[PDB]
Amino acid sequence: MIVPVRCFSCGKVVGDKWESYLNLLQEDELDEGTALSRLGLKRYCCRRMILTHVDLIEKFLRYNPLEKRD
Amino acid sequence: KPMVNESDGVTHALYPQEARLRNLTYSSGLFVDVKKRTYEAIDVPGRELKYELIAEESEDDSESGKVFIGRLPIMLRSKNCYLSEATESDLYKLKECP
Amino acid sequence: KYICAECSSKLSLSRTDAVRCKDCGHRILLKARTKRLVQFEAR
Repeated sequence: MIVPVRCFSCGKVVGDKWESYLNLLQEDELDEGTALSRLGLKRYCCRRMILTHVDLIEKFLRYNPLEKRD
Repeated sequence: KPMVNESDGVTHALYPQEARLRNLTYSSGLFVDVKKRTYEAIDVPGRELKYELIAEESEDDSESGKVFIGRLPIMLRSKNCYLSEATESDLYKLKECP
Repeated sequence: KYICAECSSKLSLSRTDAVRCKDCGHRILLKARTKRLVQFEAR
């Protein structure tokens, strides 16, 4: 499920930063805290938004709405 | 392996998606060999009956010897089921949840 | 109109035709969404 566009608490916008955040994690091999602070996420609620996100859109995408089995 | 015969008499392997959507029953068929023997004796009063082999029907040399006996349900992912050896792409193209 | 379930082939079926796909021969057929978008008000 694609990243929330806005922060549920302070109204800020975090939706656009997900793509750039993923870059710092393996291209620059940085840790999670410094990467989170590199993008201006300073309140811990924005860090909560980005840090604990389960990206489920890459699993539905390998799939079709037609013929799942059980 | 599990399979289904439609009302038209056509036979096709049954997969869990079709069983789920079409309200079928995931099951397979059981085949058992059967042999028959007939013995005949002369009933002489006061004497023990001595039967002798005369006729023995055994079709082990032909595919007609397998008597169909019934249908048995199959539990998912067991040895017989098609899902046993499916890889991730196999599960996706058949549309399983990994 | 309808659509196949494996190859999603575009098919049209009458009220008497068999419910099958012409190319793959499957027995599972899906509808097609209303081509003309219709506006609504949620009440």
